[PDB]
Amino acid sequence: KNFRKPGEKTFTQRSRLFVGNLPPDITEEEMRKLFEKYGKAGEVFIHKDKGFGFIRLETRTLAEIAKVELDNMPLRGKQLRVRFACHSASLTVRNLPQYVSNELLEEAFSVFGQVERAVVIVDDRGRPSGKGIVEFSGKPAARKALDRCSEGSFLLTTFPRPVTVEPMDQLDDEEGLPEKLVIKNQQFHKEREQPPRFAQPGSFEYEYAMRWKALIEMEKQQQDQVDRNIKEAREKLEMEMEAARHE
Amino acid sequence: DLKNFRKPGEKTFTQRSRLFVGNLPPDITEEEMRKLFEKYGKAGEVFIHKDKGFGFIRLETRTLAEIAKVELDNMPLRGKQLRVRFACHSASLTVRNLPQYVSNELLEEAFSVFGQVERAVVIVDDRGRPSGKGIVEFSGKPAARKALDRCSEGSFLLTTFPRPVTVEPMDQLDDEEGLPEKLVIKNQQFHKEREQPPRFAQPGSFEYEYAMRWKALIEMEKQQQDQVDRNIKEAREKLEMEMEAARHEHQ
Ligand SMILES: *CC(=O)N1CCN(S(=O)(=O)c2ccc(OC)cc2)[C@@H](C(=O)NCc2ccc(OC)cc2)C1
Repeated sequence: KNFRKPGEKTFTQRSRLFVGNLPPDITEEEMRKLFEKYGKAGEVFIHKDKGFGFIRLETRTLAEIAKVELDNMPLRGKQLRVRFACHSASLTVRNLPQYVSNELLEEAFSVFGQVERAVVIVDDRGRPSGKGIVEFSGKPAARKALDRCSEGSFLLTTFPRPVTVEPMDQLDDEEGLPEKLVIKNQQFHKEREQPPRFAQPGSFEYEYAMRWKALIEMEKQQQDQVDRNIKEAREKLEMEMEAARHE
Repeated sequence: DLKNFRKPGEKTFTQRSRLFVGNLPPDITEEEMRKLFEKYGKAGEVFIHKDKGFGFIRLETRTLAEIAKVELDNMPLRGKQLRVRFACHSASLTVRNLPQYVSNELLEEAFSVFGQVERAVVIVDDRGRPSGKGIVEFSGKPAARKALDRCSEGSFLLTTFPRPVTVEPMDQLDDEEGLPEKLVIKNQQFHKEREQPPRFAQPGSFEYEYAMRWKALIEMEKQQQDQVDRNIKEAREKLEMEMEAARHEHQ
């Protein structure tokens, strides 16, 4: 309803919807009139024959609503499939230095291409975790930044520690895996014979649960000591970095 | 276009559609609270600290609360700029090592044993396949304390596979609002750190040498961590094949 989150750019990849199971033909415009109620729409693409297309709505909010309202809707004789398109150009930035803001991160990565958003991630106290996100409008810009940031040392502040840039690992902690989408085969039925429950001493489960809990503890040991060598090696190198810059 | 649009799988009046309001004038009233937020539909519990100058109000959907939050933030009221925000969830848990064929519903049924579950989701990757991690948010922190304690002392099994889930406090990260420039104290130290714009270290320069050492250190970390990850993977898949054999040696 005119709603734009402060900072949000419009018609970014994050408000772009995939539309699947379309009926044969469907003019571009028809596609548009389905999404009429959900605001203006930029790019529209329908595929010749394979019955899918993309629509780019204005704000992410507008697209969420349109997503859950139109997902599965029948038209002629088939269920629409409507999901947020996979982002083609989102990057994880690691080891951000201190005094970096969303806007600095954006400015820095602007030299690689047009930036849809950049966010310095903060924990529940508001302190930056050291990771960021950078989403470009096009795959070419993220390829530039990926490549140039591995070959060279990209420095955001005077602190001589370069950020590490890798592709963003896109996880969905919102829709998840509805019971409707679980593969229901023989293994499914085997998993589901018993309901959730606590393993009881003397059962065959209990013996293996304890072995697993022990293994998880053997992983805590190993991993807690790597963390050891790692927090040491970094602190060593960061002192020398800070001392060096004393000039 | 309807107000009560609810993301599928979303209950009403959860912690996730509760907004906090700070910087209130001393003569704020509950009726004023509800009036500020009418428009954003039905309102549930409304609390107002009698004098710490904050309060909070349960809206019905996360969607309405996101619109209220943008519209009401920094609104002046009788001399004060209102600060409107989401709080971090008080009862939000991470579940590790999900067995296969687990759904959001199963995950929620399972954890509803410990208290009222607001939301449960099996995290799915970008090709739709379960990551093995999950989220469970309870309506109140004492439910999540119970789940933590009981899943730690005992072995909680969601299916027939004899692998208990690990349950720990979820690490709430904000990858949406982030760290906006306006929040940053722009003093002497800020400006010294910003002296050099973003740039690539050029060879023959005091940064260049140290950036390289860091890149080497990153590489060394990665290699070390890959050695652990592979050892872990081999050991997990050995015990997991034993578990599977043992579950067939029942069926
Ligand atoms: C807003 C938020 O998510 N918080 C508030 C602070 N806590 S905490 O880590 O300070 C903490 C408070 C209470 C507590 O036990 C009752 C344990 C820790 C946060 C947090 O992570 N809360 C989730 C949580 C943590 C532990 C337990 O049981 C021991 C339950 C729930 C972050």
